Amino acid sequence: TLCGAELVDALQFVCGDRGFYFNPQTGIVDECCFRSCDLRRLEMYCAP
Amino acid sequence: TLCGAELVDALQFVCGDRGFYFNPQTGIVDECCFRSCDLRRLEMYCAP
Amino acid sequence: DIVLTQSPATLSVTPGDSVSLSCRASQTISNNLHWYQQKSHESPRLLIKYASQSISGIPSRFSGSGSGTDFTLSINSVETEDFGMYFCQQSNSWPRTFGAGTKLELK
Amino acid sequence: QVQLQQSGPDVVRPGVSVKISCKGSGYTFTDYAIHWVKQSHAKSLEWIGVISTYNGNTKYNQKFKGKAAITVDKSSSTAYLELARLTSEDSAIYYCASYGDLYVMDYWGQGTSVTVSS
Amino acid sequence: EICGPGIDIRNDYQQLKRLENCTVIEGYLHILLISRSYRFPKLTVITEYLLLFRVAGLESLGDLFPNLTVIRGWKLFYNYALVIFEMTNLKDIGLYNLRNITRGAIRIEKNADLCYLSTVDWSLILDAVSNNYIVGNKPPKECGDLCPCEKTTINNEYNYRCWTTNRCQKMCPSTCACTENNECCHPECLGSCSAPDNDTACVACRHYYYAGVCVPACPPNTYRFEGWRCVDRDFCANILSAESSDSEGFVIHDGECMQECPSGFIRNGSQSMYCIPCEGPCPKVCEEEKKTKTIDSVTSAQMLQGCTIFKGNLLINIRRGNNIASELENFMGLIEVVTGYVKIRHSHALVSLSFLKNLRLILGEEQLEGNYSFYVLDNQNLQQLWDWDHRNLTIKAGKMYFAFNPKLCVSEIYRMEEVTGTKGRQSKGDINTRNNGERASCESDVLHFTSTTTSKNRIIITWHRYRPPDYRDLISFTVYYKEAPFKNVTEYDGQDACGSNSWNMVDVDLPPNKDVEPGILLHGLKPWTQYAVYVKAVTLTMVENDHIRGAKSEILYIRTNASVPSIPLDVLSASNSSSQLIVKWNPPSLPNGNLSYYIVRWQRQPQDGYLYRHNYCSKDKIPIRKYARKVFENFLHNSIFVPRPYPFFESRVDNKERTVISNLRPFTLYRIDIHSCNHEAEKLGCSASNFVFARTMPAEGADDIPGP
Amino acid sequence: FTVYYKEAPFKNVTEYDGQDACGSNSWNMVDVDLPPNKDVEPGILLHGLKPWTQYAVYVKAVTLTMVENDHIRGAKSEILYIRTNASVPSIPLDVLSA
Ligand SMILES: *[C@@H]1O[C@H](CO)[C@@H](O[C@@H]2O[C@H](CO)[C@@H](O[C@H]3O[C@H](CO)[C@@H](O[C@H]4O[C@H](CO)[C@@H](O)[C@H](O)[C@@H]4O)[C@H](O)[C@@H]3O)[C@H](O)[C@H]2NC(C)=O)[C@H](O)[C@H]1NC(C)=O
Ligand SMILES: *[C@@H]1O[C@H](CO)[C@@H](O[C@@H]2O[C@H](CO)[C@@H](O)[C@H](O)[C@H]2NC(C)=O)[C@H](O)[C@H]1NC(C)=O
Ligand SMILES: *[C@@H]1O[C@H](CO)[C@@H](O)[C@H](O)[C@H]1NC(C)=O
Ligand SMILES: *[C@@H]1O[C@H](CO)[C@@H](O)[C@H](O)[C@H]1NC(C)=O
Ligand SMILES: *[C@@H]1O[C@H](CO)[C@@H](O)[C@H](O)[C@H]1NC(C)=O
Repeated sequence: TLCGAELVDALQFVCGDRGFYFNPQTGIVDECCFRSCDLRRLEMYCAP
Repeated sequence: TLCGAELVDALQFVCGDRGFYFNPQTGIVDECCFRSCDLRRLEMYCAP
Repeated sequence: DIVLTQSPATLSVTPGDSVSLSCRASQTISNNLHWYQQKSHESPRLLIKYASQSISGIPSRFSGSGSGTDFTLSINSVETEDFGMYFCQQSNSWPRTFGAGTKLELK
Repeated sequence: QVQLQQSGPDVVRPGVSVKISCKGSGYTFTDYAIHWVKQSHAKSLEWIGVISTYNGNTKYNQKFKGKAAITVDKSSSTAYLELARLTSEDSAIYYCASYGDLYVMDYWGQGTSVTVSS
Repeated sequence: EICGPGIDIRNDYQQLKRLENCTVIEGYLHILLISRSYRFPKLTVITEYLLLFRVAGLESLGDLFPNLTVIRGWKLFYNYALVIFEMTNLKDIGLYNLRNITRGAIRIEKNADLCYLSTVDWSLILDAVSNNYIVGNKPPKECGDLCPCEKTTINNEYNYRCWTTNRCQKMCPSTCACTENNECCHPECLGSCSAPDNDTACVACRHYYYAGVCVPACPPNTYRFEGWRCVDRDFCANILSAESSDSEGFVIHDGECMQECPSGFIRNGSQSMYCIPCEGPCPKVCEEEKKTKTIDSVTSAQMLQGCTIFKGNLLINIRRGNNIASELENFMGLIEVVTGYVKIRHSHALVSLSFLKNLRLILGEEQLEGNYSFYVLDNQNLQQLWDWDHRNLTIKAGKMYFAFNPKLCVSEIYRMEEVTGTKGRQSKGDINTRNNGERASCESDVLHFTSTTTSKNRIIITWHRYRPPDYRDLISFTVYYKEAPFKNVTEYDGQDACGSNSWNMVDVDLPPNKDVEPGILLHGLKPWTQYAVYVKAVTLTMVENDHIRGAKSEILYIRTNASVPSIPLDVLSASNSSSQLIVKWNPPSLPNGNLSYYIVRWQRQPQDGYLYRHNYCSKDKIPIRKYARKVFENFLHNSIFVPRPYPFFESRVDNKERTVISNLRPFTLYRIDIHSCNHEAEKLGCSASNFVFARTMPAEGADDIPGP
Repeated sequence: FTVYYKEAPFKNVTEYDGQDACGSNSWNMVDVDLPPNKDVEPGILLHGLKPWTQYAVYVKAVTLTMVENDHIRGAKSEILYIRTNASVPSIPLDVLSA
């Protein structure tokens, strides 16, 4: 499971130059760090 | 919580010279080590 | 929602007369009724704010009244410029609703 | 010197989307909310939504939520009223109202005629 | 030029261009995940917090915001007004014009190339210097903090103060809020000054700001907006909160312009710009887009949770379900006013409408065809409405229709229209006795109890023999018993015939011998517990006479006999001083009676005999005995990334669960036995002991040599 | 009318699978009324179903007789098995590589 600075490294790797979208604190840590998430779930945190 | 060799040290201390009774593997570790147990629960593991 | 029913559908008036328009609501509204004048081939213009208080710009001929479910718009001296459609707007709750329209045509 | 200028008349076939511009001038564009009113015929004036130019939030009429979409452009001082899946009933004259508040609509735009032709 | 109410720049380096005109940023500012030269001398004030995170290429903050003077921090990011986290290539905080941070603290973390941390005296820029967090940066021993000015005391040291390698840390003289070079600003000013002691020549105003003037309190016809400026009445009449179904404009209250009325306030009617003080718990009106809310399941009723007034219509159609009476009562138990009608159709699971407790008003904006506001139909198990002589109800407009409700006695709905106030409003076919009250047993006989015998866990109770009204009727009994804390107990608390919500039911037959009367023995009951018991008769009539009678008994409250209490819970002990031991505990799990007092015992424990024998000049370890950033990274990640859609001594403690033992041998182990008695412990005997061991504090200076 | 529908993997489905009138063990029940216009026939729209899934559907009539004739009749329909249209599959689960 990805957590902390190790997580945001994979997030910047998956999105790459695409970026991250932005626009109830059960966030990505409670999704990809508390539990195991695949890279398809990570990619949905990127931009269009 | 008491566990391992730290547990059997308290068990010999509580019983002292009284001893331990003997006569489904959810034993004392799943009672006094997995969860917190008070010394009254420990004393019931001794002899009469 | 809330519906606004304006009583006189059309009013045949000659210039110089005094006329009074009506606009009744289903629910009770203390003020929050606003009148709008719209001549032909234009955009509606505000006449009276909150049932009574007027707007700087509109002539002193127009005057509003009423409270609750009954409201009145009174043109004291109807002129050749005041001929057109009239509306009342509800604004106490959501959504904002308008009246059916009172046409002030020439008699 | 307050004034609201809307887009020109539009005539489009059913099922297509369209938006209507409305540029403000003579007043602080960010200090006043912008209303939108539909006039299908001279009898029915239908308020369809407000947008707050400060924060960008909106409040729609329930009969136009799945139909309309109000946006704003702070830099250009222009609001937009998008309408998708147009049908013959939406053929109306839409007005741009502002310089007031969420309660009254002091000034109105000249209006934009939308016609849905077969 | 004000920019807000929130700037969030990320991904694109060129997206930072949105700050080209902003001199004040209303709200927070986010510069995240950024990968050339951009200068913004316009920006000077930031109302909320400033966040920087993983910005590659940026070497100093002075490259972007050189004129940033005040970070007011009106709203904080995890109690921080400035967060510089994981900033690579960043070398120094180049905010050489930063003067005052009004509220929160600072968290500068994980900047391997950041210098000039100790060269900044944060004690004159912010107030809560104790709650700052500067960890994980470039170590000051491995940097080179060099100035190209003034200095003061930092911690216990005195050293120079500089922001970067070219600019120093600017400070005001002791005579003053000052300008560029030694001239005090206005008292209402903050930071720098375009001109000395002038209201219209201030880079940032303290308190509030209006029309170019630093004003202490807002002018009379202006109100507080955000936390730095004042706006008029027409401005907040144009603001709109975040879009929702119940999203409205902003309110004016206490001279402030907030998003929603504060706790304990509600919006006034018509004049919806001000908040009126509601005295009780202010309502939570629920407005749904669908005209008639249909409750066909417990999952569908979930949307009505916590509602006080319901703007709409209620259609109850609950065929199947789980434990429903206790579930709907969680959601719909708070509904008090229904604007429209209420229809209970095909609700076979409902035996009572008691889940609609606080419902005291039904209006009638919309009524079913025929002008009906209360309409029930085909409820095969509805034995009673929620209309018992305790609840109130008022139907303002509409009629009531009752049909095909067999278990509902027709007399119960005649009693309804008395409180409802619609006695002669309905027609003759609206309430008919043909298909209603068909299987209902209204007038029933009375079963009389005969004797009760109580122990600590068993209850023997007998009632009189019951001869049925007909000779042929087969007779049986049913015992309803449940634990009731107090007496307000109704017979209807379940659902359908499966509602195991409360009453435990046991079917006992009439004894064969006519001399012995029917009774029941209850086994396995909690000692000293009040139980509600009543018996119902099962009269299976061979001749199905629709003059149904039946027999039912009175609610009898029986409490079992007291027993030995439970052991005290969680005995903790500590030693604040020598010869003293403080002990605290919790009440027992099963008190089994009224608690009277606790009996604590402490026994001296002997020192270890094995300790005295060994020679400890050979052993290496001598025995000693005793007395008595991830969580922030999770918050930063959960907010940034949004996805797209010896003898015993004995004493009695009279009241409290805490006591202090006095007069003890210092640094000596003690066994602490604690007992729990009750009112019947004089005969039964006090409870067992939950014991703990604690050692006192060492006598200071008593283990040294007492002579020459 | 009352519509009984539930997801059935295969056809051995009996109408009795619950308990009392609260047995929500299996059948989902929706009460649809007879339409006012006599030219349109009664129907129901089911929403939120799993793609490519066989559903057992049958309709029962609710005849509230004003004259309680103990010659009870009622109306009940045949068990109809209906499978929804296929859709885009889900993503593969737990991709591991070495
Ligand atoms: C369970 O607890 C129940 C109470 O919660 C017990 O019920 C109680 O039982 C006692 C004895 O059976 C009964 O009598 C009490 O009051 C009498 C009147 O004061 C008293 O008799 C007095 O007079 C006698 C001579 O006249 C004298 O010899 C005697 O010593 C007394 O001075 C009697 O002794 C006793 O004090 C209670 O009335 C009764 N209470 C209730 C509410 O029913 C029950 O027995 C307990 N059962 C078990 C199995 O433990
Ligand atoms: C920055 O300016 C603010 C202005 O409010 C100062 O806030 C003061 O805070 C203390 C403690 O809460 C109050 O007693 C004062 O009344 C506040 N000042 C005023 C003018 O009201 C804050 O101390 C300043 N910080 C620095 C480092 O100068
Ligand atoms: C900022 O000012 C420029 C003019 O220099 C203008 O084109 C732009 O729309 C303004 N706003 C933003 C957000 O850039
Ligand atoms: C009985 O009434 C009291 C006081 O209103 C309340 O605390 C208690 O919960 C009620 N009983 C039940 C079973 O709700
Ligand atoms: C139907 O029968 C098959 C074979 O006996 C069995 O696998 C299946 O579980 C049955 N259906 C149900 C609902 O039990």
